[PDB]
Amino acid sequence: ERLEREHFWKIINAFRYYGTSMHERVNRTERQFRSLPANQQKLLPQFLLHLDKIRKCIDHNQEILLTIVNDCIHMFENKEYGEDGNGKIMPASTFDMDKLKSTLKQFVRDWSETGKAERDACYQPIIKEILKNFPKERWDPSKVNILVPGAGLGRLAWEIAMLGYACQGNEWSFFMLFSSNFVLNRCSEINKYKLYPWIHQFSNNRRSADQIRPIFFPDVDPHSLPPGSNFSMTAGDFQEIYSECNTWDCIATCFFIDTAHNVIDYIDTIWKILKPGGIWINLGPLLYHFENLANELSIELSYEDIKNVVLQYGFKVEVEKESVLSTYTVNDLSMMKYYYECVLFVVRKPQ
Amino acid sequence: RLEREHFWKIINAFRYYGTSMHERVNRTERQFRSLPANQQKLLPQFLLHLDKIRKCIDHNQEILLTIVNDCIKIMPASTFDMDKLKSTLKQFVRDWSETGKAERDACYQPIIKEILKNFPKERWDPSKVNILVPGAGLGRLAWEIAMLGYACQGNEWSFFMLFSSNFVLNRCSEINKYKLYPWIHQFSNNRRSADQIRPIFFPDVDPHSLPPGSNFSMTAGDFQEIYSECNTWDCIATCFFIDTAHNVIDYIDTIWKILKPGGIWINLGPLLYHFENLANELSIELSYEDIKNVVLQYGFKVEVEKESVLSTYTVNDLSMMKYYYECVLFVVRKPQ
Ligand SMILES: C[S@@+](CC[C@H](N)C(=O)[O-])C[C@H]1O[C@@H](n2cnc3c(N)ncnc32)[C@H](O)[C@@H]1O
Ligand SMILES: C[S@@+](CC[C@H](N)C(=O)[O-])C[C@H]1O[C@@H](n2cnc3c(N)ncnc32)[C@H](O)[C@@H]1O
Ligand SMILES: [Ca+2]
Ligand SMILES: [Ca+2]
Repeated sequence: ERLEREHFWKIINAFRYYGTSMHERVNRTERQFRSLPANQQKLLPQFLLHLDKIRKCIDHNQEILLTIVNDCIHMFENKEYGEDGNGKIMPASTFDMDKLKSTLKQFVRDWSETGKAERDACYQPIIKEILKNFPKERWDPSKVNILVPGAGLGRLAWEIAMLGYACQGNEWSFFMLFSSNFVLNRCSEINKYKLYPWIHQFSNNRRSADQIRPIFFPDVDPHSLPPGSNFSMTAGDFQEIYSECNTWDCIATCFFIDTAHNVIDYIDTIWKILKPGGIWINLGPLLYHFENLANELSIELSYEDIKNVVLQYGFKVEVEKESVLSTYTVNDLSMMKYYYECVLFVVRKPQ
Repeated sequence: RLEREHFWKIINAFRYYGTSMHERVNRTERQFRSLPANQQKLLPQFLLHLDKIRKCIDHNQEILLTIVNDCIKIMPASTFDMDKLKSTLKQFVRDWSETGKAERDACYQPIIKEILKNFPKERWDPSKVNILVPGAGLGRLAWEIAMLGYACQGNEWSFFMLFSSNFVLNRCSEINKYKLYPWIHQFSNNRRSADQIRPIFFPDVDPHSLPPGSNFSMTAGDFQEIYSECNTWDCIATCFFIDTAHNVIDYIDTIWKILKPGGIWINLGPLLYHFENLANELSIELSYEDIKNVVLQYGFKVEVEKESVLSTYTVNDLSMMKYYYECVLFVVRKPQ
């Protein structure tokens, strides 16, 4: 696990490098603008001032990321990771800078009022299926064990625990784990924090102000879980952490199964660790994460093939809805938006 | 000259399509065969389906070869050029297939309606109205404009597009004679395995059905270099085009220059700046608000402005993931 230590400080270092990276991007824009003919520059007399506002938004974002860094460096479970790693002050990769940008957007989806419409489209259908299958009239929710793999910043798992179910989120990415630890443990005052999740988008802006607008978080107090709640989060590969068979009443995957190198392996795990009679609720598209990465296994299945594999495992299909429309960390003011026609299904492991 | 080097570079890319795509399928096949036998047995049609993909690749390569030959050793083309090739196949859906009609109706019909409103027969002899369509892609919009009787010229920079528009516009008459498989490179977000290999047919109309006395033409080259004669055009119609500029202010300058006094510029599209993420390329990314302020300072008069014109671009209607654009539509007039 010396390589996990190496990976830990690599991610810490990426968090610390955000401002350097983004300030370079803005300096390229200023350089290019300053090389235009003077008369064209005079057509845009607020352009340089707007770059200054972007730079302030960058500094603010960097301040949020250093707060997360400060939080996770001083966590007891992270003492096994060491002093400061190498004596390396190293630049971070662009691949990690892209993950940082996505992580900032994830705050919108999971912990901002701005993301409520997205959560209503993705999380509420899952929560409703849970209420349908484990209704309060017949089930003590505190004895129903629900696992949420790839929980991201944890809002879905948290919402399930708010209803009283014994809910565990699981997440492999340090970007998400550092950030959700910060939100779930430290952000105990509604909308106290702010970030600028769209400053990286220079294209498709209707108004220049849209790029620098803030989002506030958290929209709920994460510590309003009532007494008797049972909420937890685990760190690691879903496929390695969960080895006990016949354990879970429910597994809820939301925009997750297409993260697999091999989705058949996910299906195999979910079958093994569900209790007889347990259910797997899935909602999401099929954007295979490793498809366009060299030296990475990626088995890309159509939804039709996924359902055929699920049926051959012995699962029984109880709910299937195609074309469940949603966005994912959408920028509502952008002139370009991605939409997903997700499939929702509920399948049961036979008793 | 180095333009003939660039020419043969694109010819070679057309000829490398099958090689590049068969290698992609090889990686999927190798990875599937790497799986444990018990997992491969769950999917007894998987390898046969790759074989259908390979047939569709071969059929696409035949089409590309008739395009290249009806335009007149194989070296590895760049990943950058194969992506442009894949996009060109998709462009056939948008411009010359019935599949693309809903897209054309959302993007092309608003432009044509503004042309009809601004050059009505009660005022204009249409055959003397000169309309320019920069970045005409495969030519459908410019062709529709010429079908109304106006003197319309399309202009296109990309050899991928020019080779293909030449094939469609000059060697196609029989409706739906040809088919392509524009979706075979999409392995993600498929509802049904059959959706990846489904065909589209083109052309949905006969391009040689232009009326008598028509005036339709296409030029090859950089819009900003080819059009130097001032005060020439009655109308310039830009559709998903102005975000292709290194510096959109230069496009605005050219449009101002070559419009006649009283002529109009019709624009519809988003602002996805082509060079934003390309290393060592100039890219001035303006908000729409800033583009409007440049247009106002040039002296254009704003006659029409609609934001949030909703459209897709070479959408795969069966895909589980789709891109939507909230386009701006405007019509501005160079004062008389
Ligand atoms: C597209 S995000 C979805 C996040 C969240 N479920 C939501 O809908 O907002 C998928 C998440 O799964 C995580 N992930 C991918 N593979 C994983 C694995 N093998 N084990 C645990 N988490 C994984 C990624 O880090 C990412 O946070
Ligand atoms: C996004 S496509 C739009 C095609 C077509 N107008 C449509 O709406 O379907 C933009 C087109 O402009 C072309 N283009 C980019 N820069 C150009 C230039 N400077 N001169 C001429 N064409 C250009 C590209 O090759 C491409 O075909
Ligand atoms: Ca300054
Ligand atoms: Ca509190």
